[PDB]
Amino acid sequence: EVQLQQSGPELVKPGASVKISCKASGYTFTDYYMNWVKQSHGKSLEWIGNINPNNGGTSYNQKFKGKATLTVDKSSTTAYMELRSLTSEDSAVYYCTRSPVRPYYFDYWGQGTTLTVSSAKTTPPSVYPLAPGCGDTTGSSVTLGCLVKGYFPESVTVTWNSGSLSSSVHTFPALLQSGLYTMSSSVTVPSSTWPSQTVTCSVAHPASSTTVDKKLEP
Amino acid sequence: GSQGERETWGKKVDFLLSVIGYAVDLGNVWRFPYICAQNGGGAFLLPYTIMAIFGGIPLFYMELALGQYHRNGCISIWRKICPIFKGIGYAICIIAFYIASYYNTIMAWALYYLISSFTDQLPWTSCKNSWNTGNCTNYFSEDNITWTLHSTSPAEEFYTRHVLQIHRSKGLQDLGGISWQLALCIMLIFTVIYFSIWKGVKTSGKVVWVTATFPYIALSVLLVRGATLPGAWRGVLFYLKPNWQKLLETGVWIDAAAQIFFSLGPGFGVLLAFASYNKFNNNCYQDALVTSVVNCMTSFVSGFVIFTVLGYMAEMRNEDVSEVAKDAGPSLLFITYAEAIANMPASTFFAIIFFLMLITLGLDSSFAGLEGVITAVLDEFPHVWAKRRERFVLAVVITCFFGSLVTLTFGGAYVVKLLEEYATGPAVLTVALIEAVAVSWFYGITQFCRDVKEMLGFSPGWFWRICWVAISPLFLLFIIASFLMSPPQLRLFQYNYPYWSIILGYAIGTSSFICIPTYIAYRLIITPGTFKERIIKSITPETP
Amino acid sequence: DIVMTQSHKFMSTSVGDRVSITCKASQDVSTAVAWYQQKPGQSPKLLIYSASYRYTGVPDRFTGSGSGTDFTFTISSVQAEDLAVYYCQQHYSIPRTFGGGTKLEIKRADAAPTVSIFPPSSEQLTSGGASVVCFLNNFYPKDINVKWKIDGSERQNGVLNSWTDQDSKDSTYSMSSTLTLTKDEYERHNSYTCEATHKTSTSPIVKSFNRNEC
Ligand SMILES: CC(C)CCC[C@@H](C)[C@H]1CC[C@H]2[C@@H]3CC=C4C[C@@H](O)CC[C@]4(C)[C@H]3CC[C@]12C
Ligand SMILES: Fc1ccc([C@@H]2CCNC[C@H]2COc2ccc3c(c2)OCO3)cc1
Ligand SMILES: *[C@@H]1O[C@H](CO)[C@@H](O)[C@H](O)[C@H]1NC(C)=O
Ligand SMILES: *[C@@H]1O[C@H](CO)[C@@H](O)[C@H](O)[C@H]1NC(C)=O
Ligand SMILES: [Cl-]
Ligand code: NA
Repeated sequence: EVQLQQSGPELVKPGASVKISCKASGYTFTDYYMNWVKQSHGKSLEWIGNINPNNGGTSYNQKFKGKATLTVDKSSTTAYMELRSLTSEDSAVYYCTRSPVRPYYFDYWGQGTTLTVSSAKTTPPSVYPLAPGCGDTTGSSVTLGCLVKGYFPESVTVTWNSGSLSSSVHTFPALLQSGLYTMSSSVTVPSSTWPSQTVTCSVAHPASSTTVDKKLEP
Repeated sequence: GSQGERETWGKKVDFLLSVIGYAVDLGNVWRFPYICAQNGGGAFLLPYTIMAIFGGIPLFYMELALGQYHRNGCISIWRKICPIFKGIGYAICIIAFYIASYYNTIMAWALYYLISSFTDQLPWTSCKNSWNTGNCTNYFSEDNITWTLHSTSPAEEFYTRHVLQIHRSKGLQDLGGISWQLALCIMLIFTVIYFSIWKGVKTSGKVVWVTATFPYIALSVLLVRGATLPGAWRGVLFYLKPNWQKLLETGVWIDAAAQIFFSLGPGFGVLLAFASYNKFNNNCYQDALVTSVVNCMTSFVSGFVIFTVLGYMAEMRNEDVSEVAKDAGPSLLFITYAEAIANMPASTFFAIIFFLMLITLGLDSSFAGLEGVITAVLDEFPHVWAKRRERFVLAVVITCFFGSLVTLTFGGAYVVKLLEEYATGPAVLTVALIEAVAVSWFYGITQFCRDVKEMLGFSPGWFWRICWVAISPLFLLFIIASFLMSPPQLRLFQYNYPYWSIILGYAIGTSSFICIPTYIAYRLIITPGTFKERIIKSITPETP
Repeated sequence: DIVMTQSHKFMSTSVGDRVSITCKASQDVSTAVAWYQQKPGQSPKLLIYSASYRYTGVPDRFTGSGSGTDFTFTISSVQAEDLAVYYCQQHYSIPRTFGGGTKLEIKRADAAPTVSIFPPSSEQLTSGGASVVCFLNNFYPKDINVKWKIDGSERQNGVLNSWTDQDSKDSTYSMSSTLTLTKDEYERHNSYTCEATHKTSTSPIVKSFNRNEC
């Protein structure tokens, strides 16, 4: 139905510029204001500004005046947001959200765009299989894991067997240290499917465009 | 012998209410509350009054004083003061024409509304009409409704697709043809001013009795009406909330100066003409003082009259009245305010007295507007004129009709803006500036104080003196420079005017000004002797 | 401008209980407040618009009330999947501002933490490193102590604790205790032990393994 597909994550050096797209679909694109909301880590939502797709009627925020530039294309129904003079504060998640003129609510949002502003080198993640020992007591359920060590930025995705199944997967948040992140993943699966069948964790790092798959071995 | 001395006013109150009638118009109603609530809110009162005291009042009283003292027209008074600036009287005559081309079309709109308000159910309430689109969405209709960029209200649809039919024009380029209804409306207007001006000050002074008193009544009714409305405190809050930081803006003062000037309109020769037909013994100082204080206070209460209803309208919707008050102009009264009074009990009443109030506001101002020019030409071409007054009045009026034919078009509204912003404003300021400088410097402010000293019996204060010598020409000079420096990109109804419009505007701005330097050239070219001799005799007034 | 203030950054409730989040605005707003529900890792979802009106696709258990400055978002039957951060937002004056955000934490009965210790893989030993892991799954509340023991001695250096957010199914927190060490130091010790102290029981849960090929 109504979908707002934004662009992927971006790692950019301070002082440079960055552009974010927003492919809108499922509705009449010219019938609604296109807004952009900023969300800092652990902070609240922050309205950057809107734009009228008809004539490019941009209405910015005083806090973002000269900081953000909204554009629009009707030929492909896609709204863009450009940012210049990038700092550490701009390192936040950005959403493009549809809104009527009245009442001015944000009915449909985008999936989000993770922006990281740092001069730190793009570091590939180290994937190390976290398997239980051979001396452990096999109970009604076995917990497995996969370790991701030393990568940048926080853009990473750990999947398990093409997302089937994952009804008991505990994913642990990334921790930052010495300019590199480190996270871990776990999954609780019964003992009647291990080590009989095949279980493999997939670690994907979009910023470095890498994908390492590791199968668990006892 | 024969005619000789000119006629006089039938009563003091007649011409008092007459100049009050001229002073008060549309702009007093919607212009001042907008520019006020926009520029620092209530704090806007602080510079506005100043620009009045230091700027508006001195020009006003000077114009009036010259008028009652010399008893001459806008052209003939320069013959006996500074002949070279006689062209001033001509310039105004052109200016007024440019003003009379759009000013009465607005009243024609209000008249179309007035005659369209006799129906039990007002047209701009429903969407089931012959001019509404599929975008037309109205109330007493399904709730939860969510407005769309392309959606349009039945009032906006009514004003847009019917009385204006502005959708039938692509802009200034293609605006034809003519909406004959507004032609009949403005024809009726030219008729009702024709029968209110043709005889002179005797009739005008009596029609003004109605045209100048009724607007206050209607403002009182809409005042007590808007006050009893729920959530009306929002518009008043937004209207008088002090934003002293906005006083730091160098612009606001300009807005205030321009506002008070163009709502008092001194040096336009109309006040001169209205003052011409009065007693020499009669005082005019008190007159000017109070009179001004009326155009102004009237504006102040008009602010409440508008923003109470705008507040209620912002209450039925969702607040930030500024949003419901984004667009300033004819749309504020003809769309927002009309749609606002539409959702009120006995809406036919408030509608009729509302648009009737608009017409009633424009009528008197128009009376005086033509009256000044007519008086000017009659006094300039006496005997050569006055065979009948209805002849010349008929001529200038039908001339104003043919002038308004460009404005009666579909894109006419466009022109209304183009003429209101580009043409008139800068020039009048200019001719007012030249006039003030010519009376204060050329004629000598000393001899002027001697004339007032012979008029009222006492010489005018040093305050008025320093105001006339310096403060007032600086007051006009300010608005002149600020205007020229920043000509306005102007927009109307989701349509930005072409880049070249200003050029066109400047034409309309200069086509009225070309007469005075060419008249100076005609005088200095005709006057024998040397430049200092001919210019010295041209600086010196008529001996007889 | 307008300041939307959510005085309570956190609010505790239980499954099935009646919860209500407040929202304070700078000035009078009449009935122009919208409530959004942002689940961890998802985009903000519109629930309420214009104080009381619900948006399409929003369950009956979500309601809104208030008119003026103080506004209230009410949930009668809190579910496990209702775990999210709720924001309130004004929609009348430019610019549109949001509330600070009220994170809704779910209160339930205590749960025993399933602890599982993990030995360094060969792939990590090849690189020259060795990290002993200690998973703590399905427990409540968040407050829990984790103590490490390399060889009976309390290890405190090189320990990183990572708490996840609450669960959307059983509402149970889960954390990971990581002990990163070098290969040389790893091959000089045998039986590793990680223990956890929770309020569920006085006796800490102790997990241990041997380096000598498990
Ligand atoms: C009253 C008289 C003296 C004013 C004439 C001044 C002339 C030069 C001005 C007035 C109106 C102006 C025109 C207004 C309309 C258009 C159409 C546009 O597609 C090209 C510009 C153009 C062609 C302008 C050119 C300049 C213009 C012709
Ligand atoms: F340029 C300016 C001319 C006149 C003003 C006046 C200021 C005070 N209130 C009335 C304003 C307009 O009055 C009219 C109405 C019809 C007219 C007219 C003037 O001239 C010929 O046709 C302001 C500015
Ligand atoms: C509604 O307006 C849009 C543009 O404002 C227009 O394209 C559309 O045709 C209109 N709808 C109808 C039914 O005319
Ligand atoms: C509420 O209004 C929107 C406007 O787009 C409409 O799509 C929706 O159907 C309305 N709700 C209901 C229940 O009809
Ligand atoms: Cl005023
Ligand atoms: Na006026």
